[PDB]
Amino acid sequence: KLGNSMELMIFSYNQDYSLSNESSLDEEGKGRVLSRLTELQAELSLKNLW
Repeated sequence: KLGNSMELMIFSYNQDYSLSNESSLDEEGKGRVLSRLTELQAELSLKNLW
């Protein structure tokens, strides 16, 4: 859909990540992103809203 106009930064709630260039973002932010994603997933299931 986007061709090669933009670089892609894809993150999933099941810890699967996909970057077109890894040297864009270091494993610091990478982990911070996947932390929040799973934190919200567990938070939503805890209060029955997932």
